[PDB]
Amino acid sequence: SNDEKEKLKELLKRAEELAKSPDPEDLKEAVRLAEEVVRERPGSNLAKKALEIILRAAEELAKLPDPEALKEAVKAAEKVVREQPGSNLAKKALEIILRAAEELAKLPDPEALKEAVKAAEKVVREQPGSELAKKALEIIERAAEELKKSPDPEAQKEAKKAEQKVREERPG
Repeated sequence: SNDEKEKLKELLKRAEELAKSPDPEDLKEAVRLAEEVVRERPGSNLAKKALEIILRAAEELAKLPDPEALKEAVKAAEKVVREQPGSNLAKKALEIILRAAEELAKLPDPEALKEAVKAAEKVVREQPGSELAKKALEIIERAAEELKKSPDPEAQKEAKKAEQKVREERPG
């Protein structure tokens, strides 16, 4: 249907525009609109173009010291990894995830530190044996080292468990 095709081209046009803005709310909306295109016509050239736009916006959201922006950046980039593994876009997506995790690890809150471990753990499993994986393990260690200072017994248990898997996943 030609009307559907023009509807999705409109979404993509607007997504491209919003991705050019520094405003987090514009960036988040650009991700939403582009993802609608991918959802309606998977595997199409329109959908593949949309993943580039999603990545551009995620790139920008990853820099912000806003925990909500960073979470969105992780979820968005992780979707590019799943859908374009045969493209260099997937590598840039993993680098974006790592940038976001590092940023989360800086935030003064345990829920953010937990999010950093969770994000970096994605990178370990989706690029084992690489420098990205090794850097991700360092972030998990650093974040775990920060969770250690928290008084909560549950956070302290999480930090220990995180440090344990890092050791076992590294060489002797």
